[PDB]
Amino acid sequence: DIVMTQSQKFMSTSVGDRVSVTCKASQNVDTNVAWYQEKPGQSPKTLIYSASNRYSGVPDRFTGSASGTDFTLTITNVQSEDLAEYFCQQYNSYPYTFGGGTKLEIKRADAAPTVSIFPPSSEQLTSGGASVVCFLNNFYPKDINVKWKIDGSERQNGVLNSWTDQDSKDSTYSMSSTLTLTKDEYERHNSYTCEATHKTSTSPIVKSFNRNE
Amino acid sequence: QVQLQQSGTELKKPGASVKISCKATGYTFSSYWIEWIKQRPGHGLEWIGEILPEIGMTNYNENFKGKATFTANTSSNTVYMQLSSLTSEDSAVYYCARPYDYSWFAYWGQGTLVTVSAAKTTAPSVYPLAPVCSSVTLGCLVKGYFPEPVTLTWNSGSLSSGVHTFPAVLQSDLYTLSSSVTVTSSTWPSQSITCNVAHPASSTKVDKKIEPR
Ligand SMILES: *[C@@H]1O[C@H](CO)[C@@H](O[C@@H]2O[C@H](CO)[C@@H](O)[C@H](O)[C@H]2NC(C)=O)[C@H](O)[C@H]1NC(C)=O
Repeated sequence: DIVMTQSQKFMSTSVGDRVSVTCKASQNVDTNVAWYQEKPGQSPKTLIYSASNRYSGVPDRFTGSASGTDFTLTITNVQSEDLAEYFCQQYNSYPYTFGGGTKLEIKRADAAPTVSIFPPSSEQLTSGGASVVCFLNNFYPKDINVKWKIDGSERQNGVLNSWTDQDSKDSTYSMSSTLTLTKDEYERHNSYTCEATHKTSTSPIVKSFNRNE
Repeated sequence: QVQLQQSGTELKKPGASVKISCKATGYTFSSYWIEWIKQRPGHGLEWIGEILPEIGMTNYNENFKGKATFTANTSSNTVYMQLSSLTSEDSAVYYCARPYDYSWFAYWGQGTLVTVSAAKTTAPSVYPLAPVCSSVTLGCLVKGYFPEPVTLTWNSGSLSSGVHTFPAVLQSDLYTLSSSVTVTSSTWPSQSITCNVAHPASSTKVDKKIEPR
């Protein structure tokens, strides 16, 4: 089956600039290729078809092109409402196949994450469980990594990670990591520390606490 | 004008089957193929197959043969897709599409969320997260509800600034969601900050005041 490969899963752009989304077909699809846009929590929308032709109700900033097996979606004077994921599709032979998708984001200056560590609520401890919450806020670029150390001993077991989409107002990212465990093994140990490896720091940023205070 | 109207959100047992509907209105329903597309997070867009309502003739992605079955009702202008033997894989948003004429898709439906889990409706537990004992960051943990969504505000939604509500994640069958709020270390504890969580599915509406440790 025909494989549509979009190399770039993320693309860092800014308003009033041109951005070019790249797709290659693994065989000859001719010009039978279309481009769709999708924004979080919304149906896809048709942009381009037969590789260069704009569908109705689409801005003049979007244009398609093809050379051989190489298909380009081009956006000029890129705008905030253009931030979305872009998929290419081949209709040349069945089954129809889509590229992996490309997500546009707005580039900005980097920021180290603002990191906070929260011990289990007394409410939660009184119900029988333990969750340790580490927040890493307003950082950039989105890529970041989190480690949990119990008394220095790393724990990858039982960690729950969540990420915000890029922040529409300040254009940064933020994520949350919840180390979950049983109250027993929690009250067993003493130091609880979470370390954050991100682009903006030489030495991993590390927030910790010891149990009783 | 051409309009495709899909049926509503589904939640099913693993092993069960679901049947999605799409009502096509504004054109001659029978002349046009209807397409079915699967959108899984992390899995992009996948073409399921098509059906020509006139004679009910079907073309399935070899992937989905036996998983998907298309039927058309030409008196109701409706097309159905049945998914049998449901699993975790089949949890996704399903779109129906109509091509402009015969190939690339011009018109899309709004989608159908189908969630497949052994889970039953569960009201969340809400834990206030206060700092370890200039600027100050508090949180709210909502643990173990189902189904999505829950909605979380801060002080009845009247603190909108410095707020981060993170996408929920699945743990032990159920959803866990966190929120963080930031205020000037001057403004708290001084002023009451409360997190308000609602779960219409269980009829849970709970308020939890963040208090100093
Ligand atoms: C196609 O849709 C029509 C219209 O809804 C269905 O006709 C219905 O049939 C049911 C059961 O026979 C009746 O309760 C309704 O009164 C009918 N609705 C109408 C508007 O006539 C029909 O059953 C559907 N076709 C098939 C084979 O399912």
